[PDB]
Amino acid sequence: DQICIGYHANNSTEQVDTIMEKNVTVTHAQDILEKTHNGKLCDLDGVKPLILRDCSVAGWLLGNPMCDEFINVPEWSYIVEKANPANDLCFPGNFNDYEELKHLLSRINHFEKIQIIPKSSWSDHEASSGVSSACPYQGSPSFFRNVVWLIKKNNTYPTIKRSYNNTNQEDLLVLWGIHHPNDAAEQTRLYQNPTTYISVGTSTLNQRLVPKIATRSKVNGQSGRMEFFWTILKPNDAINFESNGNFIAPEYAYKIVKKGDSAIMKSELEYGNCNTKCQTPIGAINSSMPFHNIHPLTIGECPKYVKSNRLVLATGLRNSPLFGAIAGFIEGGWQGMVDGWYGYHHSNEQGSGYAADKESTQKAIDGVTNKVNSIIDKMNTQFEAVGREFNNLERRIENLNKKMEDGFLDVWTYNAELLVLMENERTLDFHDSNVKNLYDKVRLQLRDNAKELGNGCFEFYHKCDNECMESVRNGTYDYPQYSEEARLKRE
Amino acid sequence: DQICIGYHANNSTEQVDTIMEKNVTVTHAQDILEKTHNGKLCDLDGVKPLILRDCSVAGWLLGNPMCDEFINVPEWSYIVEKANPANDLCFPGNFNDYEELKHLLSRINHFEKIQIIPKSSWSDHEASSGVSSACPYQGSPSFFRNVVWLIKKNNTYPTIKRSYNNTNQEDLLVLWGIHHPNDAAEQTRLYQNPTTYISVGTSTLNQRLVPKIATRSKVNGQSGRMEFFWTILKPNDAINFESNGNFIAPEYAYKIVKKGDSAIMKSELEYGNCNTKCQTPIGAINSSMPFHNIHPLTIGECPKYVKSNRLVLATGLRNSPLFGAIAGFIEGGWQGMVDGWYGYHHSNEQGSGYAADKESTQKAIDGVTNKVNSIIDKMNTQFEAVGREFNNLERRIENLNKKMEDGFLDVWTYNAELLVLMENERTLDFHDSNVKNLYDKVRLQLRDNAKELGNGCFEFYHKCDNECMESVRNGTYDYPQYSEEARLKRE
Amino acid sequence: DQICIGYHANNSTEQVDTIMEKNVTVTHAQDILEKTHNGKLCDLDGVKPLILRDCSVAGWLLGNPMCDEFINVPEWSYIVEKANPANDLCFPGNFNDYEELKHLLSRINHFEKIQIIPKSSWSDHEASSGVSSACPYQGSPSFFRNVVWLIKKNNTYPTIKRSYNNTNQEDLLVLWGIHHPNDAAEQTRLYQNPTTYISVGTSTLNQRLVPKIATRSKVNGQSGRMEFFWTILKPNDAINFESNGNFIAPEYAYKIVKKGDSAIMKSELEYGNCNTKCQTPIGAINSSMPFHNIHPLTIGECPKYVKSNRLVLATGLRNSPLFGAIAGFIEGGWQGMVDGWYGYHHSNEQGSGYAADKESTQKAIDGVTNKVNSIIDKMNTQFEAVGREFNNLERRIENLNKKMEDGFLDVWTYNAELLVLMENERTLDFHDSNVKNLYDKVRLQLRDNAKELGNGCFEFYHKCDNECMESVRNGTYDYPQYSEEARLKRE
Ligand SMILES: *[C@@H]1O[C@H](CO)[C@@H](O[C@@H]2O[C@H](CO)[C@@H](O)[C@H](O)[C@H]2NC(C)=O)[C@H](O)[C@H]1NC(C)=O
Ligand SMILES: *[C@@H]1O[C@H](CO)[C@@H](O[C@@H]2O[C@H](CO)[C@@H](O)[C@H](O)[C@H]2NC(C)=O)[C@H](O)[C@H]1NC(C)=O
Ligand SMILES: *[C@@H]1O[C@H](CO)[C@@H](O[C@@H]2O[C@H](CO)[C@@H](O)[C@H](O)[C@H]2NC(C)=O)[C@H](O)[C@H]1NC(C)=O
Ligand SMILES: *[C@@H]1O[C@H](CO)[C@@H](O[C@@H]2O[C@H](CO)[C@@H](O)[C@H](O)[C@H]2NC(C)=O)[C@H](O)[C@H]1NC(C)=O
Ligand SMILES: *[C@@H]1O[C@H](CO)[C@@H](O[C@@H]2O[C@H](CO)[C@@H](O)[C@H](O)[C@H]2NC(C)=O)[C@H](O)[C@H]1NC(C)=O
Ligand SMILES: *[C@@H]1O[C@H](CO)[C@@H](O[C@@H]2O[C@H](CO)[C@@H](O)[C@H](O)[C@H]2NC(C)=O)[C@H](O)[C@H]1NC(C)=O
Ligand SMILES: *[C@@H]1O[C@H](CO)[C@@H](O)[C@H](O)[C@H]1NC(C)=O
Ligand SMILES: *[C@@H]1O[C@H](CO)[C@@H](O)[C@H](O)[C@H]1NC(C)=O
Ligand SMILES: *[C@@H]1O[C@H](CO)[C@@H](O)[C@H](O)[C@H]1NC(C)=O
Ligand SMILES: *[C@@H]1O[C@H](CO)[C@@H](O)[C@H](O)[C@H]1NC(C)=O
Ligand SMILES: *[C@@H]1O[C@H](CO)[C@@H](O)[C@H](O)[C@H]1NC(C)=O
Ligand SMILES: *[C@@H]1O[C@H](CO)[C@@H](O)[C@H](O)[C@H]1NC(C)=O
Ligand SMILES: *[C@@H]1O[C@H](CO)[C@@H](O)[C@H](O)[C@H]1NC(C)=O
Ligand SMILES: *[C@@H]1O[C@H](CO)[C@@H](O)[C@H](O)[C@H]1NC(C)=O
Ligand SMILES: *[C@@H]1O[C@H](CO)[C@@H](O)[C@H](O)[C@H]1NC(C)=O
Ligand SMILES: [Mg+2]
Ligand SMILES: [Mg+2]
Ligand SMILES: [Mg+2]
Ligand SMILES: [Mg+2]
Ligand SMILES: [Mg+2]
Ligand SMILES: [Mg+2]
Ligand SMILES: [Mg+2]
Ligand SMILES: [Mg+2]
Ligand SMILES: [Mg+2]
Ligand SMILES: [Mg+2]
Ligand SMILES: [Mg+2]
Ligand SMILES: [Mg+2]
Repeated sequence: DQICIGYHANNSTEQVDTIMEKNVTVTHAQDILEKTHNGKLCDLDGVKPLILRDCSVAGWLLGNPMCDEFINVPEWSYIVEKANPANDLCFPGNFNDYEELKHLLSRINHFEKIQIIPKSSWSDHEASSGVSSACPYQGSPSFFRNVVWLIKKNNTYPTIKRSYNNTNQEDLLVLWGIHHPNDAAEQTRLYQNPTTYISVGTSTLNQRLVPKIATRSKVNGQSGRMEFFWTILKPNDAINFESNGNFIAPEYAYKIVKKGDSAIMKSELEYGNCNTKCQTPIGAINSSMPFHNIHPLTIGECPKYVKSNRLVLATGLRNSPLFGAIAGFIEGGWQGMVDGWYGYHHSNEQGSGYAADKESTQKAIDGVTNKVNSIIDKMNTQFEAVGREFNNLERRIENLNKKMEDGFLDVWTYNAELLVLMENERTLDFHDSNVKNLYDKVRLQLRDNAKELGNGCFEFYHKCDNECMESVRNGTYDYPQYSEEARLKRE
Repeated sequence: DQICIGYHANNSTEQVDTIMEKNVTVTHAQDILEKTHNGKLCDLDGVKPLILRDCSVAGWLLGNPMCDEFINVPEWSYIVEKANPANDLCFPGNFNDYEELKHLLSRINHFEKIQIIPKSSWSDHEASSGVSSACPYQGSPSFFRNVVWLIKKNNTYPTIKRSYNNTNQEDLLVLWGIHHPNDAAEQTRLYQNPTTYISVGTSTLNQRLVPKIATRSKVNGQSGRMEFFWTILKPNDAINFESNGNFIAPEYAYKIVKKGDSAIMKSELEYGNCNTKCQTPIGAINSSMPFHNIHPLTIGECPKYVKSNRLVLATGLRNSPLFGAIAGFIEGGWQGMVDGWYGYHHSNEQGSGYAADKESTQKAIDGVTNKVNSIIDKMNTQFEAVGREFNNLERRIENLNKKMEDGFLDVWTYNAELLVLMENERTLDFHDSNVKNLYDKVRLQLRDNAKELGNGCFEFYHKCDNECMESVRNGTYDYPQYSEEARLKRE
Repeated sequence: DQICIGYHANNSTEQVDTIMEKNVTVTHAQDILEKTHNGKLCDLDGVKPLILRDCSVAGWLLGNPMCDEFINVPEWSYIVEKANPANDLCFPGNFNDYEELKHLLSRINHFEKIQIIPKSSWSDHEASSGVSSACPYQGSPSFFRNVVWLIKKNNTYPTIKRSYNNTNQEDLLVLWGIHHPNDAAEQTRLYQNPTTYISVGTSTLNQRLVPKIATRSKVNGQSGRMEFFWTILKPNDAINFESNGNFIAPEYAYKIVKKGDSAIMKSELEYGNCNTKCQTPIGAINSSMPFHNIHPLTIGECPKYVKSNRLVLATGLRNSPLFGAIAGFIEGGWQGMVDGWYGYHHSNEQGSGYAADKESTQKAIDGVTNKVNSIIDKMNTQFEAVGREFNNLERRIENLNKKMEDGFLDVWTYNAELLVLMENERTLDFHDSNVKNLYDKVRLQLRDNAKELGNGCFEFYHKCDNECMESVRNGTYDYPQYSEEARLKRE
């Protein structure tokens, strides 16, 4: 008759890592790292993204004629611009403070376009003749639809004095522009005044623009240039224009009607016809994992991003092919014990089999489950990367922003990886200790009533029925009832 | 007669956390996290803060007339500005490079105001008539006291040529300004020259300002604007002004007399009449704790800021209501053992009581104390947040600065929390191991002379007096003297 | 006859630290921290650094006459500028966007200087008379060699219209400048036109400069100023100048011929005549260590920089002068056991000596080696600091960049230090556990055949020859063959 202490083994191949050993096979693991994505741009929680397919943000906001998909645009979840989209400023020039505007856009989900200075209301000043072949609409020359290019009416340009005063209670995005022509010939040909200005004044704005007349290498067919400016107008303020030439004038403005906090993603992808709660520039994520490795930029309810390739937690114990039990004086595990992690095996005149010591198994699974939840949550708060854009003379800042974004990504990846390494090692030792404590509980019930074999087994000197066995498993073993019989069986 | 191994228990309710178990009760803990603050603005190490109550920094430095608390200002420890203080630039306009000046101010504890270009010395140029109702002093119109608004004297404005050359050996903060009027009417009404300039030139400064004359939505009663500029003048340099109108001229300048490295705090609080060595925008800290959770911005000798809500270290052991002793084969602790952490209990014909195994207790308290000091100090060097201000077109930078400040705050909070979790678990196992080692020391002195009971106790076969007991506690137990008697008592 | 379990000890003094104990002596350690440097500026992987000894980058690029070491400059590995180098802009002025250009330079290893607008080709416009004593060449007045100071030819300055169109397929760095004179006298004395401009236009550039004529405190003998500008010209674009005075004109430009990604180091050092694979501003590094503490800025294949003063890993075990063996029931180590870490000592009628239990020793050294490699590599990816420069009105950004660089340096130093502390403690406990497991393997072979002494030793009841000893070391010990003899020897 003999009773044995041992542990669970199965046909698992799941491997884990520790500081001291790589590729150790465990009966049970738990992967915590999402590695796949649908590779599609999807609606975010129903709400469809504004995919400015070939248009740029500038070509959307000024109303490039090739951008007639976006003249009136529904509330979007996130915006998707290409890398080098074709339909940018079609008439050459620059957009002032472009990046700080894109930044404003990251925190806006709805514009309502409204007419503020109607095209007609220019009675002097021909306002239907500012038109260029650089900006063709269906074959014939055109211009940025939300702005009007004023030129001389009957060889005269009376100094303009106009004013708009914000209502709606919303904030209003207004845009305007100045023309830098190619030479004094065109200066007088178009506005006739040899030297002109534009004065824009709100409560917080005081500018005086003046056209830089110069010959320039022509791009897109044009040697002139168009400088554009923007501003946010408070719910009850006046914008107050004045100018005697070269004035590009606002016709339409944007109401900022809902500030719902989104992003501008750079992706070459097209819309994908899906919903998801988590989007990345290269695909969407459907996952309960606490971590992913898909892409640093996300939007939605998302896993924490880390740079690992595998992130697997041990939960079970070292699976047979620090303390003294597992793969120790107990050489291997019991394929035959399925109902628990640690337990007993008995042999006697009647029976032979396995009984898992539950409630020791159960204490183990509570500790492991707590461990895992504590890992999933202790990193609840990791660095979330955001997209920030910089122009060609902000290279220092852009580099600093890069080094910063990346330093945090590296730090959190180290943290996650090393936490999982250290806790895999502690978890395997925890199983080792639970098995050793069970063996040291069985030994000390039997003392001289059985021979301690050395391999986790106790050979009984007296004979031990299934009820005597179960008394040992119970922890209620009457040593004196077998004192006598065992004593005798000693020689 | 029986001797028992066991450990200390008390009536503590202090709880701690580990990775695997939450809310475990220990005989002794040590909280390391400050959670309270006096909620007052106090003198920092005696030195009283400059609380610009309703004034803004700009309204202090240019000398708004409503800011006549700060015309001559004593050395301050730290400065306290409100959020939207009423007494800013009372005559509308803007302050050039405002934030970079506030940044300079963060590293300055004393200004000495000195007159450099006295009001009188304008002999042409009426210098007592630049005055506005926008800036009222006690009912009647006034102006920024440290600067003088020059207007035409007898329908003439001779081009100004003035020069100041720094002495004192200190650095000097000089301020000036230009007026942008509302129309050409007021341009000639005040300076009479239809078109004017200001040229400011030091060794490192070469500027040409020109008034932007334009009609603007009037705020504070004024449709004109006042642009202000500043500069630091080296101890032996010349500032060298020239202008034919619209010149706001420096009368008083600041000597930077002591650069003692402080901050500008944003708080709505009023002075509190206290001293302290650590100040936050929402209250002061009196604490020996290594960490606090009061506020990220501090000044002084301060605890490290973390975002935790509780941060408690285990020092004692699991308190009764991995190795095999505590809450193991030894079911509970001894309320009756007060003089140590681990020890013995004996029963015999004479006595019954507890004796703490000191020097095992003492090795434990040295290890725990070292552990704690190493925790307190290994985080000696955490990220210290500073206040940085940005205007409405630096939103990208401000956001980057936010994400950065916060990423470090999150990383150090994770570090502290997880360090305390891991070391609480190791500390409890350390107590478990000390108890098991004591039991394995007592067993191996007695071998067959006593029956190993299973519950931390040894039932003696031979009889054992208080001196035999103390020989076992000592570690000097003569097995052969009782060989015989015990052998016999075996059956 | 007696067999004993024990462990290795030597005459090592190497100390390590753990969370609970400082200055513990181990048989074997491994320092992982480089602490020395040759204190020299060396060729980086053969490629010699451009050491602009007394010249500044500006004085190199515009061609200060005192900078005639750098008129034609070989491909460099890294650049070395002093702190306040004497030969900067010798004629006073400023260099526009200086820092963003230095930033461009950090990613460039070769310029090829080429003439684009030859000095002769000015036929009107005296182009050999722009010369100043501020910029002396060998006693007599001179000027920036790569740029030409055009002045009036025969009391006339016909408006300049020039154009260069990039070829070579490379990117081209072009430089130019404007003169701000001291008064209208010198304005007409030099260019004769009372009011002048410069218009620079590429595809992406549209500027109109205008000389600010003002009297200024003269430095270096000059009261005038020279503002310089730069730009990168795309491989097929036109730069297109026009101006009627005050024009400093490009003669030579730079081809960006190889973009090999380097740095600009600030050091007062001179070239040192050496090669190395790792350079710091204060010296070079020759080291296999994974970490160094020399300086944060490095270039090459370099160790990770941390701020520690010592970073030593335990590999061996606690060296004699948690589990129950080392410095426990086994009081000390065996100077006499050299061939392994753990082993046996035997005494009998024939022999007396030591036998290391190899393959237990070997399992230990595999685990320790893996531990160390995992430490060396898990921090493969640490923050690499880069040098970034800022001017006197970028103090906020510079401070943010400082706090950021430093926060990462502090975080990685904490990580390394605490990892080494925790793993030193685990490594010593790992040795403790290996010794205890060996003792618990020997005990359980012998059970009653030997008396368990208490000090790691087993006193045999039966007699045990070198072959019986080796059967115990083997793990193949026949208990029944000595059952009888030992039984008898019990009394
Ligand atoms: C234009 O902005 C002005 C302020 O410049 C607004 O003036 C207010 O108008 C309402 C009546 O419509 C009055 O109750 C307030 O007394 C006015 N405030 C001030 C300071 O005068 C005006 O409402 C705005 N008008 C439009 C069409 O936007
Ligand atoms: C502990 O284990 C034993 C049996 O494995 C249970 O003890 C009783 O044993 C006596 C004689 O040994 C029998 O007459 C009883 O019928 C057994 N009772 C039962 C309910 O099995 C004992 O109950 C176990 N303890 C617990 C809590 O289950
Ligand atoms: C004004 O700045 C000038 C330099 O522009 C200073 O000139 C020095 O004056 C002292 C005598 O007072 C002489 O010893 C030095 O030779 C002068 N240096 C130079 C370069 O000329 C002058 O001290 C300053 N004066 C004031 C009142 O501040
Ligand atoms: C170790 O413990 C014992 C007593 O608990 C001390 O040993 C001596 O015991 C003998 C007989 O057992 C007595 O005659 C002595 O008087 C005891 N001496 C003393 C000073 O108590 C022994 O001294 C203890 N060792 C130490 C260092 O205190
Ligand atoms: C100057 O830049 C122009 C474009 O402004 C280049 O023009 C091209 O020249 C080649 C022939 O030399 C032609 O094959 C292309 O058709 C031209 N492109 C265009 C848009 O016209 C020109 O090569 C450049 N010339 C120099 C000397 O750099
Ligand atoms: C295990 O250790 C023993 C000896 O230390 C080796 O066993 C044999 O012992 C018998 C009698 O005890 C001798 O007749 C043999 O000559 C021994 N054989 C050898 C090769 O030494 C035994 O071989 C050892 N096991 C291994 C794998 O080396
Ligand atoms: C196991 O071995 C090495 C790491 O030690 C690795 O190349 C390998 O991929 C790991 N196992 C499998 C099945 O990939
Ligand atoms: C203005 O237009 C009318 C016809 O509409 C014409 O009579 C007149 O001559 C024009 N004025 C000028 C300066 O050309
Ligand atoms: C994606 O997860 C969501 C649960 O939010 C659910 O719509 C769906 O079952 C998952 N898709 C697949 C293929 O499992
Ligand atoms: C103990 O239980 C939970 C955490 O498990 C928490 O809500 C509770 O506050 C903790 N105990 C006390 C006394 O607050
Ligand atoms: C200047 O003032 C005097 C009186 O002080 C007067 O005689 C003279 O006419 C004034 N000059 C002008 C242009 O008004
Ligand atoms: C605050 O701590 C300081 C010691 O620096 C001391 O003035 C004072 O005793 C403490 N205040 C209270 C209420 O304990
Ligand atoms: C050992 O003691 C302290 C740290 O506990 C330190 O001053 C000392 O330098 C360490 N040892 C040596 C040999 O330096
Ligand atoms: C131009 O130079 C020639 C001599 O080279 C001279 O005849 C002529 O007078 C000069 N023109 C002027 C305006 O000085
Ligand atoms: C420096 O290390 C390199 C190996 O890359 C080698 O040239 C040399 O042996 C080392 N120098 C010294 C003094 O050891
Ligand atoms: Mg088993
Ligand atoms: Mg198994
Ligand atoms: Mg696009
Ligand atoms: Mg066994
Ligand atoms: Mg107890
Ligand atoms: Mg207790
Ligand atoms: Mg205030
Ligand atoms: Mg017991
Ligand atoms: Mg030893
Ligand atoms: Mg040793
Ligand atoms: Mg130098
Ligand atoms: Mg022993």
